[PDB]
Amino acid sequence: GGFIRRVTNDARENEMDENLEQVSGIIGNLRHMALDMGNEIDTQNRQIDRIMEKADSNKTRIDEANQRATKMLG
Amino acid sequence: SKQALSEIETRHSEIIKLENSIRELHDMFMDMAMLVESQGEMIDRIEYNVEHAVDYVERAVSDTKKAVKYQS
Amino acid sequence: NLTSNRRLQQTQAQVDEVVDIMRVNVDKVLERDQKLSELDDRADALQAGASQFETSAAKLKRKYWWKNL
Amino acid sequence: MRNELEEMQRRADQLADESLESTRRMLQLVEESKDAGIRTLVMLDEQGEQLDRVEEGMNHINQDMKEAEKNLKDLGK
Ligand SMILES: [Sr+2]
Ligand SMILES: [Sr+2]
Ligand SMILES: [Sr+2]
Ligand SMILES: [Sr+2]
Ligand SMILES: [Sr+2]
Repeated sequence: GGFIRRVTNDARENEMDENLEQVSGIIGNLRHMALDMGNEIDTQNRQIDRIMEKADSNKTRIDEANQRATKMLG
Repeated sequence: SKQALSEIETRHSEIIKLENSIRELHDMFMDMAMLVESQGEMIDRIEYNVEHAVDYVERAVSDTKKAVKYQS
Repeated sequence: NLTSNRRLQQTQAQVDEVVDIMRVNVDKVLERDQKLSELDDRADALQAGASQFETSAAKLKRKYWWKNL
Repeated sequence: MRNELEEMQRRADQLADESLESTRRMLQLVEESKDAGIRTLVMLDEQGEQLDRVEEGMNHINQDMKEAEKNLKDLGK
């Protein structure tokens, strides 16, 4: 592959490439992980919002049903 | 004619430049990791409060029901 | 040599890209941290509210249980 | 002057060593990040499932509250 400018074609710089070979690949992974990470965050953020809307409807109805229930008690 | 040193110095500059970036990126991932891990703590709190609320609503229903039935 | 630090320059560029993606993810997770917090609250109020209706319901049932003797 | 071309040899050799080291550090650095990332996706996944259970429980309440509202009503005759 060759990630670097080779000078002393010695194995010491042969290890640099090997190393950069792996780093490059792992960055690829990191990119997709980041992308997926971002979309899950979005999707969930929206759901959370939805979840939240239902939470109100429910609490409202609950509190109201509560009011009734409370009057029928005294 | 050791211009070769020039190159080696350039490559070196490139390599440490990359390590620095891989550094920002590395911490960046550590932060997200710790951030959502922390948020998990907020989500399961929400999970139990809702589980509870569901239980209470269910109970409330069958009690209000038994109420209606006890009317006769 | 007939070899260069080109890919190294590419790798260096994608890394910085992922760095950008992750900065955006950060803003998103914080937007999430904000939302989760509100759900935490709305879930907390919800429990409280249902807890109260559970109570009303219980007493309500006890009323007619004994009203019927 | 030979004593200069001699410093350039050592200097260039030293830079390589450092460069080598730099790549060796990038390796674990990027390896750690991959682990933190997986762990995150994983955590994000199960947390996502918790939210699903949350939403469903929200739908349960919304439905159940229908009998509750009915029962109440049937009480005021
Ligand atoms: Sr930091
Ligand atoms: Sr509370
Ligand atoms: Sr209660
Ligand atoms: Sr592996
Ligand atoms: Sr989902």
